[PDB]
Amino acid sequence: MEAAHSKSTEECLAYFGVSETTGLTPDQVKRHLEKYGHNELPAEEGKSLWELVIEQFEDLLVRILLLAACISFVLAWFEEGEETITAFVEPFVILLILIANAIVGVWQERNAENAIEALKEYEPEMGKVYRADRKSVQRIKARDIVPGDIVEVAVGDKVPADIRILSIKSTTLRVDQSILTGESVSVIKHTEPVPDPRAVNQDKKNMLFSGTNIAAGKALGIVATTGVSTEIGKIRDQMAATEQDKTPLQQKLDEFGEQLSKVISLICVAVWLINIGHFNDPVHGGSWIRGAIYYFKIAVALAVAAIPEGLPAVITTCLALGTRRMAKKNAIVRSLPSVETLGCTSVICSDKTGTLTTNQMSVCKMFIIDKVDGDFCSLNEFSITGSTYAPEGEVLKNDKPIRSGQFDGLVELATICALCNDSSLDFNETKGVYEKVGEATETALTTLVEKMNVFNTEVRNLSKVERANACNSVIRQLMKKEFTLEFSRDRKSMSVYCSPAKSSRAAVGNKMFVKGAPEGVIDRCNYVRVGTTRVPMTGPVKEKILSVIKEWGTGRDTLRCLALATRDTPPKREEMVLDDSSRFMEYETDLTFVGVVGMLDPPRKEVMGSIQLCRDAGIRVIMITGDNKGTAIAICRRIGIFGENEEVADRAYTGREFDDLPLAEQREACRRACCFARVEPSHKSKIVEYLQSYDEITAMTGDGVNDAPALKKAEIGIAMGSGTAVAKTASEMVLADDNFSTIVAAVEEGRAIYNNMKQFIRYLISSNVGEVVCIFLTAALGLPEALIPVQLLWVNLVTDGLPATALGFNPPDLDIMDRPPRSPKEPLISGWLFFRYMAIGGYVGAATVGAAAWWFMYAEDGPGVTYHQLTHFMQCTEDHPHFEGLDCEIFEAPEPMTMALSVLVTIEMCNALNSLSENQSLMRMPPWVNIWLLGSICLSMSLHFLILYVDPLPMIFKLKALDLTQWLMVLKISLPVIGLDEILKFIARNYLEG
Amino acid sequence: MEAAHSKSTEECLAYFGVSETTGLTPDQVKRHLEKYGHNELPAEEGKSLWELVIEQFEDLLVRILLLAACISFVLAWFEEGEETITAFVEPFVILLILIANAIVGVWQERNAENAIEALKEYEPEMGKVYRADRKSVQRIKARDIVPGDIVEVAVGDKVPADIRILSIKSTTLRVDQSILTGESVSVIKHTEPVPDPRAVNQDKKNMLFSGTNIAAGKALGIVATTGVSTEIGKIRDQMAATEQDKTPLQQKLDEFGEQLSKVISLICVAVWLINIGHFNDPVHGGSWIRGAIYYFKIAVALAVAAIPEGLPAVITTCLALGTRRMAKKNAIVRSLPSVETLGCTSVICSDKTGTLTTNQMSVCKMFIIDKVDGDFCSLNEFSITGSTYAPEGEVLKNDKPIRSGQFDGLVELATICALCNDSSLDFNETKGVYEKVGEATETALTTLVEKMNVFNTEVRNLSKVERANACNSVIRQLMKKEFTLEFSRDRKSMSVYCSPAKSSRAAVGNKMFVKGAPEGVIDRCNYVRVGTTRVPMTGPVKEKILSVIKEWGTGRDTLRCLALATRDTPPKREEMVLDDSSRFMEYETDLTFVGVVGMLDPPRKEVMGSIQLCRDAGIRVIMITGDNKGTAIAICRRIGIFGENEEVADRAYTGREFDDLPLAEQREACRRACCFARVEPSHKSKIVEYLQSYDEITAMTGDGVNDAPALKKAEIGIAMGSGTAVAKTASEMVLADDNFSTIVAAVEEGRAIYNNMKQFIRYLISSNVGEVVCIFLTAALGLPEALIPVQLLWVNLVTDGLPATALGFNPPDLDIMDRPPRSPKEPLISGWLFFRYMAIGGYVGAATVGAAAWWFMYAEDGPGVTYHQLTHFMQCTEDHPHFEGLDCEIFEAPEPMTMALSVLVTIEMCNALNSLSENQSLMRMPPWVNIWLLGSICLSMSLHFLILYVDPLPMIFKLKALDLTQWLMVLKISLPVIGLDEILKFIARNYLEG
Ligand SMILES: [Ca+2]
Ligand SMILES: [Ca+2]
Ligand SMILES: [Ca+2]
Ligand SMILES: [Ca+2]
Ligand code: NA
Ligand code: NA
Repeated sequence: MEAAHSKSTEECLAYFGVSETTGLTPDQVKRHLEKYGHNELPAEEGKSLWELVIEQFEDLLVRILLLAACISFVLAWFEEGEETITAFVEPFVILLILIANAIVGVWQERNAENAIEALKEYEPEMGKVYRADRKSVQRIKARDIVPGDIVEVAVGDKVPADIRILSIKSTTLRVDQSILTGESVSVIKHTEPVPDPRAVNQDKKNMLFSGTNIAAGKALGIVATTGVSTEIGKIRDQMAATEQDKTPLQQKLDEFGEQLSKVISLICVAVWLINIGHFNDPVHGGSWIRGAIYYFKIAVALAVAAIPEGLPAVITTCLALGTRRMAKKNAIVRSLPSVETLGCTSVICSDKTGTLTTNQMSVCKMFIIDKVDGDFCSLNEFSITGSTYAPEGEVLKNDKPIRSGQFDGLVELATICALCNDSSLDFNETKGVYEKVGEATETALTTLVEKMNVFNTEVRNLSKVERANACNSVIRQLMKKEFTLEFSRDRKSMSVYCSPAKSSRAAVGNKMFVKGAPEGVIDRCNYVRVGTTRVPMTGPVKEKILSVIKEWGTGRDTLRCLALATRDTPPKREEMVLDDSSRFMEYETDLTFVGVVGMLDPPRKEVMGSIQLCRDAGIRVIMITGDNKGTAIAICRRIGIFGENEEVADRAYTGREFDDLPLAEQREACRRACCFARVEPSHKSKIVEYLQSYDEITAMTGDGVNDAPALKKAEIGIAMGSGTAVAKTASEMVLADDNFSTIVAAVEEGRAIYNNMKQFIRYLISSNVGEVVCIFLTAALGLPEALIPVQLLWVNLVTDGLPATALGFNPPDLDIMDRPPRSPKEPLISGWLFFRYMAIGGYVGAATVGAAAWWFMYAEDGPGVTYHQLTHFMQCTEDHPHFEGLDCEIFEAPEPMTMALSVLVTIEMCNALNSLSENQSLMRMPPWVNIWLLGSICLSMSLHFLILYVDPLPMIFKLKALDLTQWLMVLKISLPVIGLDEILKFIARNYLEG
Repeated sequence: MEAAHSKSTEECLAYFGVSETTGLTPDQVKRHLEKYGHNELPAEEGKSLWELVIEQFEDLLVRILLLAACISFVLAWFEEGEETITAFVEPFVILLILIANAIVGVWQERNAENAIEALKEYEPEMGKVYRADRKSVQRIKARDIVPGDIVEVAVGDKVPADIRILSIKSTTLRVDQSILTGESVSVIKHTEPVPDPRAVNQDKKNMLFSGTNIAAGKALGIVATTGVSTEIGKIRDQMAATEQDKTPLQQKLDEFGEQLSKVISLICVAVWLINIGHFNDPVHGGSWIRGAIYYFKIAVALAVAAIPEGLPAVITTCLALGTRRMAKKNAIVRSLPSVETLGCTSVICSDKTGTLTTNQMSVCKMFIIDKVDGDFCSLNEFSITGSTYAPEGEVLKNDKPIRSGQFDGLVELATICALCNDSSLDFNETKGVYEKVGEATETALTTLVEKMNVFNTEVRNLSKVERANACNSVIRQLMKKEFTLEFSRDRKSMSVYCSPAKSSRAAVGNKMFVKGAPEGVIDRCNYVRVGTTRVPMTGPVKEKILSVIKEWGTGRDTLRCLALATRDTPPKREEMVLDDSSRFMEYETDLTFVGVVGMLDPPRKEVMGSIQLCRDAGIRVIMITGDNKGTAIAICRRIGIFGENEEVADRAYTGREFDDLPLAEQREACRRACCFARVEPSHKSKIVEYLQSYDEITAMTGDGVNDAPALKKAEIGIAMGSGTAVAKTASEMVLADDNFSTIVAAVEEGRAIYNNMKQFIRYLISSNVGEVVCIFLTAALGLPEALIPVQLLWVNLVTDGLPATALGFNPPDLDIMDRPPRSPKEPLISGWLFFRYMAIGGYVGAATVGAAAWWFMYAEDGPGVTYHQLTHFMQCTEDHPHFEGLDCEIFEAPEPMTMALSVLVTIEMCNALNSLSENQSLMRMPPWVNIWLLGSICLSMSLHFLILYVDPLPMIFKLKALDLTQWLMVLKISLPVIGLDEILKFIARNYLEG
């Protein structure tokens, strides 16, 4: 259904044979999902610069190599000597091991795409539509919204698909189409036919357009077009394929991959040029062409092993999987590139109400006069858990929960905080939260009595709809409120003339319960209560209570202390004036003290951790608050941003003081601020700009229309769930919680994937470094080349493949969020790490030929033992009076080859353990942190073992099984990759950081 | 232990710490078997001329082909188009299907060597040696006789290993060393030290030498040397490796294999030259080098399939396995080449006593006067089964067995043939046969009474040692022999004065039982017996009995008729002269008739079949007999060599009449003779020579010393078991039975393997013929080449491999021994068969592209249907207004390729059924004759099916699964290989033979 604008509210609906007040059937939803695809853009090709120069380069290596194996193969049939078996075997295995690589490489890749599919269950839904399944509007992915369904559209919403305006439901229907038509003034629409078919978006003021914003109103409609069929999609088609927007890492990796097109080809082509003096040896029949083919294999097969492969897909597995865990704890990050920015964001300019604080008012502590003797008193405090109007909370004592019932005062305390309350609690069947029924400061008195559950009403098996008011609606049936003296500036307090419920007696148990502010009330409290008795309010006692009330408003808490009181013997109502607020000061004097609570707007759950944890990781946090300069600061000292005692009157800000200062002060002050109180709605952008002009990376949260401007500008703009969709469009991350903490749970994750990437390669590079110098070293001095092409391929399958895959399945390093951030322009390899790269290589390659040389040279319980010169070994037949009871041929045997190639594989395995944590010890991050690695190891052990102790199998790779006595030398020479690397950690972690 | 001649009977034995009267231990027998190998020559290399030019030629084809697949493979990475999958797959499969050939080829070969091992259980043993296991001499293979054991050595024996003469056991010890030292006079040895170490065989007249003959005597000794350590072995070392003695077939096969180095390379190199106009087509990207590589694969991969492979080992499996069955029924043929001569031997100059006849005398029929009325009589005959002195025989009546007891006459008949008998039967515990105890003509009277078992003694559970004389030793206790009138020329008869055993009465039951020749006795028979009574011997009755006696000596039987008689009332012994032979004619007159038997020297078991069966197969048989001219002929008319009535007095021979005739008569007469009576011991050679000068192939049997000269000269000299080892050396086949029949059971087998060889290839050639023209035909006319290299390899694995293997596991054709012999110079392929070769090919190749062409052309229930021109198909894009609703690309689809290649495989399978019998119909030799073929078929069906209906698998070979409707067309086009070939049989079998 195209251009449904030419068509009115009847000819439209009937197109898909469907009535607005019903929608489309599930079978139909299928067909349109099948015939029009999804409501999204096409799949862009992720062909990297590494994929061209490295991945496929290998895919040439493996083939020309093989080609060569069939060159020499073919000439074998023309050899006059002995009909061989092992040479004949080679090309078979050549092919049969390279296929094993494909059993690995493609499998890693499939898990990659499986992981991306996994994410497709968390991708944020912002599209309310009417369907046939439910008799009510349903949530659904924007892409998944087929063209035909009655898309619902409200204040601030983002229109996912091209909707023909069917029925206008608000009084007006305007649409901010600044994204396309272009104007910061929205436009009035209507629901009628636009007869002329050829026109511009402007003149179609009877339809929503996919990607436009809702400035105001609410309507309904029908989807004309989706995906590429979209109007903006036809414009966005230009930006789709033709582009050049690689991220910084995506420029490193490949400048890091293309430099290896130099290294690899260079070194290995040189591994040919170095063996020029071995192109007419008798091992190759003294043939000047049959040799050069073989030393074509040595270089190339060493290359294959040298080339790190599987990276493109591994970072997919890593990145994606990390975005899964980000998504799981409500860090909703769409664009995967957003992690690379998410992980270096060193600043978090976030919001307060709903993000740093729960909004929901909550009573902290509250106390009763515990003992009164000698005009002196001890107080009885009771902290309440939780922070919400949901009664999900429990009273305390010294951080030890106890039943308020055990204290008679609290049983009066709640009676005042349940009766003396012109407000209530409610549960929401549609939403599922507890929302206040009145004013929050008074809602907190509903909250509290419920939590305490003084008289212990049975609520464990009582309904949500009864729980929100379980205790209160019991307290209410024990007493009566006869008339309320409303809260009065005069006395900074309220009161209620109560009385015993279900009564027969007239003036026998009426209790004028007061409530409100400290002094105002305490100045009218002449008696003190203890348990169920009374005693004259004393000097030092008064001063104890009021000093402790001074305490909470003094301390970092800053709990709004609210005194509560009782008049014992109330006066006659007939006598009492009922209609003049100023009479109440005579009607509220001479009270009996009961208690004084401390209540506040608490912080959001697990922020108090997510505030210190980030300061450690080199993150500069800022609140964008609405409270006044003073009171905003009190909230930022309540949490942790400011400390109890630490002068900061240079750092707090309000709009007055912000537009005053000269441009530079507005910049200079901004690189050192924490709190933006009463901040005008345009300030947010100017801040960002300034913060950015300090190379600092922003993390703005948002919600109401006028946040997009900042969010779009910042690097990771965030949005609120209850915040509109205009903002979830302009953002990079959507806090599906609203919380500051969930942003942290995101930066901390997005960082983790960065540390796993820097290891997955650290293993490959360092390990494969040694492998090539493992031919240089021996070829330099004269030592034998204790390898053959297949053995060089063997090292590639064993080491580069599966343990590599397990390095991308790693937990978080201990020091995930203590270390400073990466400034995005800092390269992929650092000097000390670059040494650490070649250092680790230096050794794992030196151990390899070592183990081979140890056999010929200083052998234990073995044949030969020639500790003297092994360099000019090719002159052994020239001068034979040097050896002592051993043939010159001995060095062509598979015994040393076994050892070294066994040490080559053995040592790179524990090199992954090293690579488990970039900086934390094997004691600190043991091998069992990663079970997926400890599996990868044993596997290859089975495999590598398997090709030693299966008759024909070793014969294939030219090896020999080893006695117990010999597999011990493997440990003494392989373990040192632990001690070696572990020493590296000690230098970086202590001297280079910390 | 070398040169044990320098050492006497003490210093010798002690060498191996062993005492002559004990020998060597089983553990020692191990060690010497291990340290000195076997007592035989080395293993000669069977490297054929086909192995050089065909087997290994293929082993080059498969490699340069593969090489090519990695040439084009490598350039794929440099192709600008689309990243393919199926081309990338190819080289993998290339290697992976050629390996499948090796799963076949080598497996056929292993069964080959397993079969040869199987024969090593039947190889004839001629070496009696003293060992520790048994306290007596043991039989053992000559090769298996280690050096050390006390080798026993008798009259005529062949000394297997170098024996030091320890203890001379005969009165003299001579040794015929004509084979080495050289002299037809043997040499006296002794048992003492030959002090001078350097000397010639002659001067060591104290030792046996391996390969020399025993002229006379018997001794014992100790083995100095074995195998190459032998003296003749050191001389035979010259004849071992360096030689040139290929058999006629072995010259055909390879002149037949090297001609295919022309055919194969030629045709297939031409299959490249014909596609020169396809080296710049868009299918190959218009590239002038990328194409030529592919049409290198078409030719070569067609070659591979063309080359018949597995033949060298199959003929091993066939030949060997046939030699197994030859060995099983006692045709002991050593040299495997001896079959190739065994199968064309069209003459069988064999022996009589022990070979054509059982030697053992045997009574045929025998009769009683059944009725006597009116001077006339009817006779009651009783044929006896078997032919041996072993009582393994049963009486008959009209070829219906009945108990002689039911006839009273026979109960007297045996009484005369048990009592009147100066001879007996015996069993041999050491040998296990029944050997006579007296003269055979009289032994037959022991034999007979036992067989009859008249009075029915319980013998079913009586010992062998009691059975040989079970009845007789019962008859003997019913009567008494008082004195024997010995057999007398006078009366041509013997008699015994009997009497009732355990008697008290004197002249009351004495019975003078006579025995002997017809007339002599019957002329003294005045009474006749019937049942238990008497009646005067009559004229016509007498003449009935004597005419019937005239009958058996007249008929081809020629049974020595021997009349038996009884004197009822004997005269007084006191009166009777006891000491004058001439008195017995008065003492034997007036007898009572009882019966007259017919007895003879019967033929050997299953000769009467093996005489007619061979005359059919074009075999000219001759007896070398000792009987006189007349009586020798009677034996050769008794069997079948001569017919009842057929004048042959021109064809029978005796030595008198043989050395008389002039050389040419001795030649001219010899190409037409059957019986050589009283033949001087040198005649045998002169015969051979003459028979050979008629291009005829001899099959001389032998036994006594002076047979080797003939046997060595003849083509398949044979030997007797009981015949000495001098003869088992000079022979080519050893009759482990002695029988003429077992020679037949050998020629008939040795022939069978010849017919199986001529089919195993008939399948390959004919089938693979069509395959190559299957590219010529279509390339000639312009049709598409409905194949690709892998498909050409597929045909080679499916068809050439396993069904081929099953063609060598075939039963005997109905017409195994009716058809004439192959004269050894007649080639491997005959004109009509050569047509039949290309005829069958002509069609099985024409069916293949047919089925492909039927798809494009005249299709049923299929897409396309272009019955018009398909030749200039490459001009379809040039001129596109010709097609009707189909793309020009349609012809590159896998649909026709599937069909044809499916017909290519389908039709060659039933081509093996054809090949089951060279000339006998599917009705005559149904497919279920060979279960090993009917297995081979289903297998490949599973395989071929499997690569159509397994998603990726067909995609690999570029094929498509077929609907039921389509696998029906396969039958209608494949079955005709039956009807086609079956018509060939009808022409050859009837018009060209029969
Ligand atoms: Ca690699
Ligand atoms: Ca590696
Ligand atoms: Ca073949
Ligand atoms: Ca074939
Ligand atoms: Na942004
Ligand atoms: Na011979």
